Amino acid sequence: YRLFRKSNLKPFERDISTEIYQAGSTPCNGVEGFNCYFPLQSYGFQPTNG
Amino acid sequence: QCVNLTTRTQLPPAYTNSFTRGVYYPDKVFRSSVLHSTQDLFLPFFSNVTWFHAIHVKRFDNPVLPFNDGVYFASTEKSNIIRGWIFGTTLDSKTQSLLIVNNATNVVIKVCEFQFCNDPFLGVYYHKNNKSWMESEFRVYSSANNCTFEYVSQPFLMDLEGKQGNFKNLREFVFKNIDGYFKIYSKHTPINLVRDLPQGFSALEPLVDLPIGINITRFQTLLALHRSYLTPGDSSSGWTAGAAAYYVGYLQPRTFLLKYNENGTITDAVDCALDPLSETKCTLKS
Amino acid sequence: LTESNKKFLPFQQFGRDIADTTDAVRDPQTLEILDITPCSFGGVSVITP
Ligand SMILES: C=CC1=C(C)/C(=C/c2[nH]c(/C=C3N=C(/C=C4\NC(=O)C(C)=C4C=C)C(C)=C\3CCC(=O)O)c(CCC(=O)O)c2C)NC1=O
Ligand SMILES: *[C@@H]1O[C@H](CO)[C@@H](O[C@@H]2O[C@H](CO)[C@@H](O)[C@H](O)[C@H]2NC(C)=O)[C@H](O)[C@H]1NC(C)=O
Ligand SMILES: *[C@@H]1O[C@H](CO)[C@@H](O)[C@H](O)[C@H]1NC(C)=O
Ligand SMILES: *[C@@H]1O[C@H](CO)[C@@H](O)[C@H](O)[C@H]1NC(C)=O
Ligand SMILES: *[C@@H]1O[C@H](CO)[C@@H](O)[C@H](O)[C@H]1NC(C)=O
Repeated sequence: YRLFRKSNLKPFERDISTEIYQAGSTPCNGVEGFNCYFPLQSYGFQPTNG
Repeated sequence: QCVNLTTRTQLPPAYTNSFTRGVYYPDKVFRSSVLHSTQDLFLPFFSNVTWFHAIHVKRFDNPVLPFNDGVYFASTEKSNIIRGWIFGTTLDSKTQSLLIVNNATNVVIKVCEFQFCNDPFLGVYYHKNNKSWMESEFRVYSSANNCTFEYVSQPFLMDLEGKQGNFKNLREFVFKNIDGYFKIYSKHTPINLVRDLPQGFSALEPLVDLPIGINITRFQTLLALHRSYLTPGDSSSGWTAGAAAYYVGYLQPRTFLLKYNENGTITDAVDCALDPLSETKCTLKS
Repeated sequence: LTESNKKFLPFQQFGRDIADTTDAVRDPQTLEILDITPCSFGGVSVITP
């Protein structure tokens, strides 16, 4: 799932992109670092989970 | 395999007046002998539309244009030079981009993360040995991955051969993206008109409802090239272009009064709020 | 349900009047157009001493 996006989606809009999300004021030149997160995160589904 | 185009003579953008154009059937309900008031994204009447002209006399123009809340597209043809459209936001493999191409043997619609060239084009080759043409250069994209939607029509063929004289076919389209549905309306009509948009009224029928989910802000057209022995040089200069033309307008949220005749064909329309007289006509539903 | 002369386009399934009620339908089994005319009609007056 996507955790960071510059803006909300439109209805039935798909945004498969994987560019680095600039949380901070500084460009990140598509690298991972402070205030430069990856937008894609995943779930850890476990059979023992709530 | 792409190649930039170099022998270009630049001009200011031409403009013409859209004379009662941009009307499509707002829905799929049959009505007849009725004046129906509907509000939708229509091309304003008598509006100004940008005119690009592919000609060699070499002047051809396939810029990237904004997709402002839907686009009215029209073209005048004699040799099927305009064969497709590219829609997206960055057109550089970072996002998904809709590609519609008619490559003479298959209408292909794809939504994919295309890496597009700086100047997408197709190309047809003169054969001096026999009086027959064929399509031999396919260059719109360099790569394609994370491809999502794809459609290919039936196989076919069409006369891509060079004609001369006056243009014969007016092909009007409406392109809108509503809640993830890329809706294409179109109308084909025969003409005998050489320079500007014909004056008249013709309603655009739905054609589709492509579920793409693409955030579309810009688009580009796709023009084919004539390459011949009469055109010397490399791939970047060794070409000519057939004569044709296209017009680009933009849709706005407007109320129209639409006239359905006894056969259910829309024969006229009033753009409400065009001017005080149109407002009066709208008020009286006549 | 009666026969009709309304030439529906391939994408049209129903016709409507200005009041938005259904006028005609395309039969899904046989691609013919049928008009829908409400049965009840006319007025009744009662004369009584
Ligand atoms: C590009 C996407 C594209 C669309 C949306 C499209 C729609 C379209 N074009 C058609 C006819 C046709 N369409 C074309 C060619 C074109 N007409 C155009 O609007 C354009 C841009 C071309 C390409 C140059 C021709 C030559 C015919 C047949 C005309 C004839 O009867 O001779 C038809 C009728 C098919 C039938 O007979 O059942 C459809 C649905 N064709 C396409 O290629
Ligand atoms: C659809 O794409 C457009 C263009 O990429 C997005 O608008 C841009 O949003 C960024 C946000 O930082 C701005 O900096 C740009 O100036 C905007 N450009 C334009 C032309 O508006 C738009 O937000 C996208 N829509 C969605 C839902 O993602
Ligand atoms: C828009 O159309 C009008 C026609 O009345 C024209 O004068 C004007 O120049 C057009 N817009 C531009 C930017 O040229
Ligand atoms: C409606 O269709 C019929 C075909 O039976 C045709 O004769 C008539 O002229 C059409 N009406 C209009 C206004 O075109
Ligand atoms: C069954 O479907 C076909 C369409 O393929 C139609 O022609 C036929 O009339 C249908 N059956 C009946 C009983 O109408």
